[PDB]
Formats: sequence, C-alpha cells, structure tokens
Amino acid sequence: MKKRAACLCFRSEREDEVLLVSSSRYPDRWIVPGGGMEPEEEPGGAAVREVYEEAGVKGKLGRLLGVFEHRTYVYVLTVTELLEDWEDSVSIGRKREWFKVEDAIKVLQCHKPVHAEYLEKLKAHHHHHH
Repeated sequence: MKKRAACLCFRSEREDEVLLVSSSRYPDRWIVPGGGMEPEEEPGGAAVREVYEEAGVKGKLGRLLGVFEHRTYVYVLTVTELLEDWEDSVSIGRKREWFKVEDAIKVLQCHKPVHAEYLEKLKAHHHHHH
C-alpha cells in the first residue's frame, strides 16, 4: 500500500472550524492538507510536516481520527500559529482558509468526496463525544 497522512487542523478545541488548502492540480478547489509518507515514516510526524509545508501551520497534534482506505492516516491538530509566508504559498501560491465543518463538507463533496468523508466521520464521532 502507498501510505498517506492527512490532517484536520482546527482553530480551537471546539473543532467547529477547519483549515482547508487549495489543490496544487486544481488551484481553485479546496482539499484537506496531507501528503505521501516517506519509508517507515510515522504518520503523525508526516501530518505535522505536511500542514507546516502546505498551510504554514504549527500546532498541537491530537488523536488519530481513523485510517481510511491508497491508505490514509487522518489526524486532528489544534492550530497554535499560522505563518504569514510558508513553503507552498511561496512556491506555488497555495492558499489556506478557515471553513465551518459543514461548509468544508460542502466544498469537498463535489471533487474530493473522500476528504468530505473524513469530516463526516469527525461529525459522527463528535456526536458521541469521542
């Protein structure tokens, strides 16, 4: 399996607002930040690196939301700092933006239904306080 990490970055512990970034292939579309993992890389470390590179995010890594299946480990993270200029903003003009979870689901549904699925699972888990 080709392994990937993805990360739901929240503005606070409320987990009501999530940071999406623009797609590198489709620059006007939104996606959940993440990427491919190196050999034997811990998915958690990869998530932290990816949000730093793609979204200019520093924060506190939280729980593994789940493993989705090429095979993606999806973590949550509480943002503590947003850098003004970051690697992908400089290199490819990648954008980032805060969305309410439901809005996020809406913009992801059409072309990134799998990413929307991450937030649907988040919602289901919220309902049961875990």
